[PDB]
Amino acid sequence: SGIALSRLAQERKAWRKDHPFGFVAVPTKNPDGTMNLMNWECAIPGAAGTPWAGGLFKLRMLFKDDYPSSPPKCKFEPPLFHPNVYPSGTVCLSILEEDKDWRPAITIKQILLGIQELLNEPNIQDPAQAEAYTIYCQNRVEYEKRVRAQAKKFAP
Ligand SMILES: Oc1ccccc1-c1ccccc1O
Repeated sequence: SGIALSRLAQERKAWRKDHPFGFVAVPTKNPDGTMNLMNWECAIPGAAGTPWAGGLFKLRMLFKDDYPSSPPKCKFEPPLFHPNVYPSGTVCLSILEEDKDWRPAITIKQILLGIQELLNEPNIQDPAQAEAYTIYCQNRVEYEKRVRAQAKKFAP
C-alpha cells in the first residue's frame, strides 16, 4: 500500500526527530531483512509518580493496508493487567477505533502518549477485561498493589 507506506515513512521520520523520553517505536523486519513499516515494536514507560513508574511496557503496533483510514491495532506483549486491555493484550481506546475517535491525522506519538495516559487512568465505561475492572471498582488499594507488582515485573 503506497499510501500507507508513504505515511508510515513520514511517521518514522517525525518520531526519530522528536519523541517522548523513554518511549521506543521501531519498525520490524521482513524475512528477507528489509524494513516492515506495517509492524512496529514499541515500548511505553510508566509515568513517574504513579503505580506504573519504573515499568517498561512492550507493545506491538499493527497497521492495515488502508492506514491511515484505519487506526493501528495496538497489542501489549505480554498482555497487561488493566481494565481496558483485553486478555489478548489488545488495547481498548476510543482513538483506536475507526468509528469512534480515530482521525487519520493522529500520529504514532499521539497514540503512544494516549495509551500511556490510559494506563494510569482507566475508562470504567468500556471494560475490556473482567478481573482488572472488577478490582478497580471494588478496591483501589488492591488495584494499585497489583499494578505496582506488574511494574516491578516489567522493570528494565
Ligand atoms: O523488546 C522490545 C524492546 C523495545 C521496544 C519494543 C520491544 C518489543 C515490543 C513488542 C514485541 C516485542 C518486542 O521485542
